[PDB]
Amino acid sequence: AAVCDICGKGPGFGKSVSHSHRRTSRRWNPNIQPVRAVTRPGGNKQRINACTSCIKAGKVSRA
Amino acid sequence: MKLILTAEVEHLGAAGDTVEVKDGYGRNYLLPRGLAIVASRGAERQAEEIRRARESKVIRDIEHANELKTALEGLGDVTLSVNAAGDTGKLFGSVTAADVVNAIKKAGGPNLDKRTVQLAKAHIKSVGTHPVTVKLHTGVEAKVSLNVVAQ
RNA sequence: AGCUGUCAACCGAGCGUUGAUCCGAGGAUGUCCGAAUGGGGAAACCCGGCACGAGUGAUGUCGUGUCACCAGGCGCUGAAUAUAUAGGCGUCUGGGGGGAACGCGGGGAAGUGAAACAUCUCAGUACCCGUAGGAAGAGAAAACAAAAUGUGAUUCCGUGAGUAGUGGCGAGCGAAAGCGGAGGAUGGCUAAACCGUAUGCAUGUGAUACCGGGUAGGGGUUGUGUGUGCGGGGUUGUGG
RNA sequence: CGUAGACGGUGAGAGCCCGGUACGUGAAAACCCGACGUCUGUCUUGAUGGUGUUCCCGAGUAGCAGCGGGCCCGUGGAAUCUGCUGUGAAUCUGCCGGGACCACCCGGUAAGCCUGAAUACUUCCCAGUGACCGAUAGCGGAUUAGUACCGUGAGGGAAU
RNA sequence: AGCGAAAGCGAGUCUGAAUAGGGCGUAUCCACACAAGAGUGUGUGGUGUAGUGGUGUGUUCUGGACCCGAAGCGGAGUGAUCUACCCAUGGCCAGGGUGAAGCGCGGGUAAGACCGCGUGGAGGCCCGAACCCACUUAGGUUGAAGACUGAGGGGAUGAGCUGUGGGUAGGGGUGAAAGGCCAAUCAAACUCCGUGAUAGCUGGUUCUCCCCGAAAUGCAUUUAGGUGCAGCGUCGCAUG
RNA sequence: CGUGUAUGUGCGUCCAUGAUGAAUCAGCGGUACUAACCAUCCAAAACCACCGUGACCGCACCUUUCGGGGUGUGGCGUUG
RNA sequence: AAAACACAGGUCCGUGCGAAGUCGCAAGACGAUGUAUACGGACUGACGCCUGCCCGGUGCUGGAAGGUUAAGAGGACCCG
RNA sequence: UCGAUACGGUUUGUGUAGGAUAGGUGGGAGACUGUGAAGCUCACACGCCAGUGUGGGUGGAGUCGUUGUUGAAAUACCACUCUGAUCGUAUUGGGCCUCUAACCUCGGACCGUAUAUCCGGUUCAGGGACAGUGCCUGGUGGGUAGUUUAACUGGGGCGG
RNA sequence: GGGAGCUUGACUGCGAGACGGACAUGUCGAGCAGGGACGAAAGUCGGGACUAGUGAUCCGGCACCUCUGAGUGGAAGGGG
Ligand SMILES: [Mg+2]
Ligand SMILES: [Mg+2]
Ligand SMILES: [Mg+2]
Ligand SMILES: [Mg+2]
Ligand SMILES: [Mg+2]
Ligand SMILES: [Mg+2]
Ligand SMILES: [Mg+2]
Ligand SMILES: [Mg+2]
Ligand SMILES: [Mg+2]
Ligand SMILES: [Mg+2]
Ligand SMILES: [Mg+2]
Ligand SMILES: [Mg+2]
Ligand SMILES: [Mg+2]
Ligand SMILES: [Mg+2]
Ligand SMILES: [Mg+2]
Ligand SMILES: [Mg+2]
Ligand SMILES: [Mg+2]
Ligand SMILES: [Mg+2]
Ligand SMILES: [Mg+2]
Ligand SMILES: [Mg+2]
Ligand SMILES: [Mg+2]
Ligand SMILES: [Mg+2]
Ligand SMILES: [Mg+2]
Ligand SMILES: [Mg+2]
Ligand SMILES: [Mg+2]
Ligand SMILES: [Mg+2]
Ligand SMILES: [Mg+2]
Ligand SMILES: [Mg+2]
Ligand SMILES: [Mg+2]
Ligand SMILES: [Mg+2]
Ligand SMILES: [Mg+2]
Ligand SMILES: [Mg+2]
Ligand SMILES: [Mg+2]
Ligand SMILES: [Mg+2]
Ligand SMILES: [Mg+2]
Ligand SMILES: [Mg+2]
Ligand SMILES: [Mg+2]
Ligand SMILES: [Mg+2]
Ligand SMILES: [Mg+2]
Ligand SMILES: [Mg+2]
Ligand SMILES: [Mg+2]
Ligand SMILES: [Mg+2]
Ligand SMILES: [Mg+2]
Ligand SMILES: [Mg+2]
Ligand SMILES: [Mg+2]
Ligand SMILES: [Mg+2]
Ligand SMILES: [Mg+2]
Ligand SMILES: [Mg+2]
Ligand SMILES: [Mg+2]
Ligand SMILES: [Mg+2]
Ligand SMILES: [Mg+2]
Ligand SMILES: [Mg+2]
Ligand SMILES: [Mg+2]
Ligand SMILES: [Mg+2]
Ligand SMILES: [Mg+2]
Ligand SMILES: [Mg+2]
Ligand SMILES: [Mg+2]
Ligand SMILES: [Mg+2]
Ligand SMILES: [Mg+2]
Ligand SMILES: [Mg+2]
Ligand SMILES: [Mg+2]
Ligand SMILES: [Mg+2]
Ligand SMILES: [Mg+2]
Ligand SMILES: [Mg+2]
Ligand SMILES: [Mg+2]
Ligand SMILES: [Mg+2]
Ligand SMILES: [Mg+2]
Ligand SMILES: [Mg+2]
Ligand SMILES: [Mg+2]
Ligand SMILES: [Mg+2]
Ligand SMILES: [Mg+2]
Ligand SMILES: [Mg+2]
Ligand SMILES: [Mg+2]
Ligand SMILES: [Mg+2]
Ligand SMILES: [Mg+2]
Ligand SMILES: [Mg+2]
Ligand SMILES: [Mg+2]
Ligand SMILES: [Mg+2]
Ligand SMILES: [Mg+2]
Ligand SMILES: [Mg+2]
Ligand SMILES: [Mg+2]
Ligand SMILES: [Mg+2]
Ligand SMILES: [Mg+2]
Ligand SMILES: [Mg+2]
Ligand SMILES: [Mg+2]
Ligand SMILES: [Mg+2]
Ligand SMILES: [Mg+2]
Ligand SMILES: [Mg+2]
Ligand SMILES: [Mg+2]
Ligand SMILES: [Mg+2]
Ligand SMILES: [Mg+2]
Ligand SMILES: [Mg+2]
Ligand SMILES: [Mg+2]
Ligand SMILES: [Mg+2]
Ligand SMILES: [Mg+2]
Ligand SMILES: [Mg+2]
Ligand SMILES: [Zn+2]
Repeated sequence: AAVCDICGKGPGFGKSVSHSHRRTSRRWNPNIQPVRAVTRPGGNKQRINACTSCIKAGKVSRA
Repeated sequence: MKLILTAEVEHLGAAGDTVEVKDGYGRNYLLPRGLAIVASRGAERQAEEIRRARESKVIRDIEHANELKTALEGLGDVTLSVNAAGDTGKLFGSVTAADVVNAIKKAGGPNLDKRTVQLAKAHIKSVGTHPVTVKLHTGVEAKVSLNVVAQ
């Protein structure tokens, strides 16, 4: 669960650095949540993964 | 976000009023249910909420009320206005559910919802008289003979 | 004017001024496997459907087509379930695999060096992944510069310069501005505001409505509001 | 003889023996180039500089913060660029940059898109060249060469 | 053109309160003066100052860097046809003993217990071939064989042996556990690549003659068989 | 295992023959998924009484009289 | 080839159920088409008689009146 | 339920020179009755209980001032007000019991679907703003990984 | 070496010339000037009869200064 189904926002890769400056590779993952949204006004619901940015911007209608 | 109410909500506000609220309503309770709306343009959203208050409060129905409305719409031929040339009598567009709910308000009179008119199974787009079914409850059903005139 | 590729000759036959062998161009045929795609499979071998012919006294048998999966257009239908959708049927058009290097975007070591080692180095290297093109990427200022009435998109090359810096200030790493050049296209087009239109969704005041106006008459771009598409109109920094 | 004395071959060092060389000539068809027309599109129911305000100028963006990446710059006083997360504006007496920051000045006009040339490379084809090798050399491979052979396999791999 | 951390000043400059000493700088030499013999200074004249760019040689820096050599580290792959364990579906186990429960009869018992007799055919039962192992010993020990052979030896209806097909993969698998086994290799398989890994360690480094000619000590050292600097060799220049 | 041909019995589509099980008209008796209804399990909001306070204090009050502390009832009040 | 491993028997601990445990980044799988008389882990090792003391140390489990402690909220006061 | 804010109305000040339980005030010759105050009845307010402001039940038609002492006068009135015992509104936190609508269920049914213990959907039944998951954050952490763990020395170690 | 008086030279700017030295360290020093102490003056005084009582560089703190200040003025930061 680290790709948005709407905008394709995937993880990023960086380093976690300790106090001894001991860097290791890790991921910044997107905040994608399991949304269950409607494409029609009527209200038939299909389950997708949407990052919270897309939920906030109202790109998915969870009617 | 900030919305405009179309209905009354207890401990929130009155219908037609512009109310600021958390995004829980504008995502999970109010916006799906239609008892509010996104407030876009002031006159626009005010008119939309007030107007929808008028239609919703009139498209309400009950079971005996539904039987009464079926008796009301057991009337005659319902005339409609959609473009179609007499060259082949072929209707280019798809005669929308609004075009039939308004059509029966013009012909007979009773008001109703586009939800209840079974448009997909009419086999539209031939010129002449055609039958369309309408359903309000589990059992009640009304048959409407709808036609068009030449253009 | 000789030819029947060659090792690689011997036999046996033939062709050639009526232009062969040979060379260049365009075509035809092109078994089976292979992305391999009718189904299956231990690659090159096993088993079919349908259509049109062939052949048999009939089955058997043969020939040629066609039949994968996905993605997108268009048409038909619309489960649970009413709106409907998911799906299903048909008809098209593409995709798939390969490739030495060069490109771009990602993931990313260790040996080693530091006379040990962990920051650091090695090195964003090796390798991996996704994708190209004949090149790519970049590209038309929300830039530099420094008080000069200065440059003017990008890319690349030389310097600046092993400098300023940076660094367990260790081993090490290391610019840019400016300046000289190759090239030229200091190249183009939209969005928005307004105007017109068409359509969709909530609506009629169902009536004095919109229309550039005066006159007269009819009396609905539904009056309206909004969203979308299309067309004008705009395309900027002394702001336009 | 020479606009040909490049280079090979021929029974040993050949300009005049052969193929050629200098120099000219040649394409039916296919393909790559230009050029002239059909064709395609646009511009002209129309131009120009003035005089004074309202609207517009790319929004879940900029900026801000947390944790990172990258810049000469290893977190440093650390700007510029950038990812994930949270918060989150204005439309020009705006907003961004000029190495924390502030004021003034100057430069520019982000969150829309296209774009040739100068630059990198060679699987393959053509033509050449070498104070390059000359059969333990040069390609692993002048000859059965990725062959024989070795390995279950990735793979290794001759000699003549 | 230098001095200064720098602003800066400039044959000067820095420090400093100092025409008061010192630092660095004013090519170099000559003379004549003026001051002290505390090592010479100061000043007036004179002379006037040498760099740079090709290229040969020596040494050096960055590169595999004079050549050869590890055990091992990393990336991506290949292997369960040997072996370890498991999964499906099959086959095999000469011959002979023993004699469990259960059942039946009798005795004995208030009734039991139990015993004797029979039928009965149990069992990780017994002896022992095929088959599977591998305890002892002798031979082999440039073998017949990269683990055998001879003579004996344990199991041999079972936690048995075995065929065919299949599954588990490398910091992983599997293990009735020995760090065993995972293709004659296992305290981390093999192949290719990083890669010409790195080795203060060992080895090797190819023609001649002429002149000169050491050291094996001091100091410091994550140092003690390594290195830096001194000492000690050679060549060039200066002095003599 | 298929296949074709010719003949034989020979059931049959049609006739016809049987078997046939019904329904409507209307007289009805319960069998009904449909209120209201009853029994069952649980507690909606709820008092009483016994017994304590989670802490404060008025306490039968005790310990070198009072050092510290504390067995035990009560009211404010409830871990109740 | 053993005295070592295994073993039938013993106890302790975990697990209320796509359990716990394990393989996976996840999905999913085994556990198990099992359900505490079951499953996993640890030690012991047929049978018979038994298994003393120590809870200070270190783990495990449980508890909370206090002391201490991150990010996050706060922004008094100070500086440009 | 408690806390922080802004706003409204009661309400407060032991003092001695005294007709003073002397809030800091700007305006102060004139404000308070029968919309029933005086003086009686109680509570609200405190009480260092020395004494005073509100109501109606009674009550009858007034009390007051630079009055004079009193630093500061009315304690007769409008507008500003710290100390306090207070309620309410607007706003925002901490907690609590909840609700369902996000989200969740390997609980049932039905459908795509001839075939299906996948998957998706629809719907009933349950949880429920918790859990899970992003981001930030403190713990535990040989489960794993990379590494370090001096030299001299009559061999090395142990000692020094 | 013992005793008393006064007092801070347990100074600031420097330093001819040297000892010792792989280097880095280290050690002595007359004399000049400022401003002082003691002494009538001569003069002595840059800690202690002498030789131990110490730790390079990096990095950072603090006080002072007339240095710098990334367009400019400040600041931050750097510098002495
Ligand atoms: Mg996905
Ligand atoms: Mg990175
Ligand atoms: Mg590293
Ligand atoms: Mg939000
Ligand atoms: Mg030909
Ligand atoms: Mg051809
Ligand atoms: Mg095929
Ligand atoms: Mg296939
Ligand atoms: Mg399709
Ligand atoms: Mg339908
Ligand atoms: Mg491709
Ligand atoms: Mg490393
Ligand atoms: Mg090293
Ligand atoms: Mg080394
Ligand atoms: Mg090019
Ligand atoms: Mg391009
Ligand atoms: Mg450069
Ligand atoms: Mg680097
Ligand atoms: Mg337009
Ligand atoms: Mg347009
Ligand atoms: Mg301008
Ligand atoms: Mg020649
Ligand atoms: Mg813009
Ligand atoms: Mg960085
Ligand atoms: Mg930075
Ligand atoms: Mg582009
Ligand atoms: Mg060779
Ligand atoms: Mg030879
Ligand atoms: Mg070879
Ligand atoms: Mg082979
Ligand atoms: Mg200098
Ligand atoms: Mg000094
Ligand atoms: Mg001087
Ligand atoms: Mg010269
Ligand atoms: Mg030279
Ligand atoms: Mg390896
Ligand atoms: Mg394999
Ligand atoms: Mg028996
Ligand atoms: Mg018996
Ligand atoms: Mg046995
Ligand atoms: Mg035995
Ligand atoms: Mg036996
Ligand atoms: Mg025997
Ligand atoms: Mg035997
Ligand atoms: Mg064995
Ligand atoms: Mg033995
Ligand atoms: Mg022998
Ligand atoms: Mg023999
Ligand atoms: Mg033997
Ligand atoms: Mg034997
Ligand atoms: Mg078997
Ligand atoms: Mg297999
Ligand atoms: Mg193992
Ligand atoms: Mg092998
Ligand atoms: Mg082996
Ligand atoms: Mg390994
Ligand atoms: Mg290893
Ligand atoms: Mg390397
Ligand atoms: Mg080497
Ligand atoms: Mg000699
Ligand atoms: Mg030396
Ligand atoms: Mg020398
Ligand atoms: Mg044994
Ligand atoms: Mg043995
Ligand atoms: Mg053992
Ligand atoms: Mg047990
Ligand atoms: Mg235990
Ligand atoms: Mg689990
Ligand atoms: Mg238990
Ligand atoms: Mg034991
Ligand atoms: Mg025991
Ligand atoms: Mg015990
Ligand atoms: Mg004990
Ligand atoms: Mg204990
Ligand atoms: Mg304990
Ligand atoms: Mg304890
Ligand atoms: Mg605990
Ligand atoms: Mg904060
Ligand atoms: Mg949550
Ligand atoms: Mg969380
Ligand atoms: Mg650990
Ligand atoms: Mg370890
Ligand atoms: Mg290492
Ligand atoms: Mg050592
Ligand atoms: Mg030693
Ligand atoms: Mg010794
Ligand atoms: Mg000895
Ligand atoms: Mg003395
Ligand atoms: Mg001192
Ligand atoms: Mg000196
Ligand atoms: Mg003096
Ligand atoms: Mg002196
Ligand atoms: Mg250092
Ligand atoms: Mg600046
Ligand atoms: Mg400045
Ligand atoms: Mg400063
Ligand atoms: Zn998204």
